[PDB]
Amino acid sequence: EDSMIMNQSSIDRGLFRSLFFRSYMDQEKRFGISIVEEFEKPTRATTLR
Amino acid sequence: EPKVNIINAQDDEVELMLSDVNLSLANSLRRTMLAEVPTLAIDLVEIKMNTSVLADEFISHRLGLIPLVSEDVEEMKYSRDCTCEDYCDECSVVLELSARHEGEEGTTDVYSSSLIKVSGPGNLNVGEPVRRDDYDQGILLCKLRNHQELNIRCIAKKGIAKEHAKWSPCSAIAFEYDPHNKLKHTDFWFEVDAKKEWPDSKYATWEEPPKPGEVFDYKAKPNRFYMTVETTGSLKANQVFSRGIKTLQEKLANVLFELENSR
Amino acid sequence: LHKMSMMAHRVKVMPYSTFRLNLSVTSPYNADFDGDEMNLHVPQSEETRAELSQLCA
Amino acid sequence: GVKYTCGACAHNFSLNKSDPVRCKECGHRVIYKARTKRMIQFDAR
Amino acid sequence: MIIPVRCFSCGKVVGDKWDAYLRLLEEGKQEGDALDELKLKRYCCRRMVLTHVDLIEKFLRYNPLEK
Amino acid sequence: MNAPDRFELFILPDDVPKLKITPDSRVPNCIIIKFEREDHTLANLLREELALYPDVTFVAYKVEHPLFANFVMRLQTEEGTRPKQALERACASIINKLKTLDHKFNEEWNIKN
Amino acid sequence: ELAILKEERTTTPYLTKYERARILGTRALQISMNAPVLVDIEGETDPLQIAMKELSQRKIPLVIRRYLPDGSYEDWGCDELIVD
RNA sequence: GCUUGUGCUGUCUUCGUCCA
Ligand SMILES: [Mg+2]
Ligand SMILES: [Zn+2]
Ligand SMILES: [Zn+2]
Ligand SMILES: [Zn+2]
Repeated sequence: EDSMIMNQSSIDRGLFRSLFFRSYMDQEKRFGISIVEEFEKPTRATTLR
Repeated sequence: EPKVNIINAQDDEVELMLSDVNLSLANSLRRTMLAEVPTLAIDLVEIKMNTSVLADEFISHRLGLIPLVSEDVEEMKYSRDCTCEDYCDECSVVLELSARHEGEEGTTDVYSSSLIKVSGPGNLNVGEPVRRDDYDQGILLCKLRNHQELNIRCIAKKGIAKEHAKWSPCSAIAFEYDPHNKLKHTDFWFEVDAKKEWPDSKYATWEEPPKPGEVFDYKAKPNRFYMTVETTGSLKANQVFSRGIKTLQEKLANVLFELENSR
Repeated sequence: LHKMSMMAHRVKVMPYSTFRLNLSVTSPYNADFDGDEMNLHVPQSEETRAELSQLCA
Repeated sequence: GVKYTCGACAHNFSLNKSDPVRCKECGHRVIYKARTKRMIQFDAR
Repeated sequence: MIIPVRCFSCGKVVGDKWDAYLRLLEEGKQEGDALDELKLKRYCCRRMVLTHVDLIEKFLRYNPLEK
Repeated sequence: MNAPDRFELFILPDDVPKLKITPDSRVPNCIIIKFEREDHTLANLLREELALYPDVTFVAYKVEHPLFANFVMRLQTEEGTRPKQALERACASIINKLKTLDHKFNEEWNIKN
Repeated sequence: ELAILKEERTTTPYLTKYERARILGTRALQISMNAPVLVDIEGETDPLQIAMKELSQRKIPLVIRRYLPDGSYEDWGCDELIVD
């Protein structure tokens, strides 16, 4: 049914091995004259949710 | 009763003939040499700096596949069987590679001869990467241009090809019996004539071709087996053959011990 | 397309990330192994389990 | 406190969360974080 | 990208023969004759060296990101 | 993600025995042996050694699934002999054969070197 | 009114497959909710298997009310319906 | 004396996967 058998030793030696890259994006939005998002490490005391 | 005859002999390949043995015994010996003879290979890679164009796991995979000298690996212990804390000298070998390109032009090649053995078992011949000659450079690992450096620390451990193919001592084992097809174990596909459409075996001159007036012998069994064992350099061919025999004997003795202990 | 596209099977827990079928049931599902995907539904009650095991098996 | 690297002249510097994101010497607008100091290990398989 | 260390099919070490192969091709030998000289008999091993594309030479032409 | 550890093919768990023997009551003098963390390499060797014994009337093995490293053997012997004794004799005989094979190989290698 | 006297019951005297499935499910649920069992269980633990054992011995204490299209109904005991 | 935090958008568009 269109299946195939592959050699596990060939896989171990590097057959069809591949690299995968994924990128994420983020930026600081401007909401008002002084309301700006900030890149920082949040803390359970000062930060909510 | 079993007999061995050697046709060609070399450090990295032996071509022999097995006679008066069962087909199952020869096949089990082939399988044991392919998958169950222990060797030494790099298993853990600590990367202290890598500014090359190759990914870290790429270089780690390439390092795993480098054949190391495994002559005394029988005296070493398995890492999971060693009571030591972390890695010690009785279950691991430590190698270190440090490469850099000096100058603002050209390219530097990183070879497996640049791997330096730092620690290992005392007086055991294990750990050094295999080299064909004294002037051989070895396996190409990476390439570096200006301001690119590679600094790694590798740990070589003992294992078998069942866990990963990097621990296999052999590359390919040719195996063949009955070149003239007297046992009729294969039925030859043909268009006009099977005899002249199929190339002759390389051992066809080692056996007498069947007579035209001969009738099929139903009492015969495969008796003579031709096999060539090619090694990667981590072990010599005779060492591989002897250790395969020893591994099979140990497996059988373990079965016998379990049987006797079952009572 | 028809009621043999939904049938009740018995679970066998196995490694790797695919569903595994006997090859004789690929005809009622009209399925092959060149990239197809199939869905699985778990009953949540004794009555519903009995219905699956006695009617849709 | 945190090291960076310029995207053009590969110069290393530091930022204090108050300077503009720029290279000091060539004024490129693109900078990259430096690699961590934690131990990095691979299984060579 | 860079020459594989082992043959995919059988695992023979082919990663130490790339520079010798390029040298032999420089001297004017045919590709089949060069592969014969390097003792690559099985066509599984001959495929590894005959069909390899060296992409690392293109990757090395970009300036290093750290100095 | 769902791939099992490769060392599970040959490393025996603490709670899993290497060998489990149960009788097969359908026919007389038959046992079923379950081998753990083994494959065709030992199975075929033992089967074709046992098949040549005059007092062994039935011997077979099967690997139920290739994703699990185990096989099950069925062994039936004559009235006088017990199947476990036949299995022990087969193991000892193969060990002796491998011993003389190794001796002759070492002799021939020393001769030719 | 809507009930039909036991002497003039005209529906089939066999347990259909839908009735068998529903009765097994309901009995298994009741057994799993600590209802008394009417058969001797040797080593069985699964409620569905116990329900099947009860069905085979005609010991299920349930009644099937079969509805006719006009609204009337017939009451059949699980012990008087033939089960294959 | 010091104690571990408890969740997620909408609407279109395009490109794809397995059948048909
Ligand atoms: Mg399909
Ligand atoms: Zn140790
Ligand atoms: Zn700059
Ligand atoms: Zn090859």
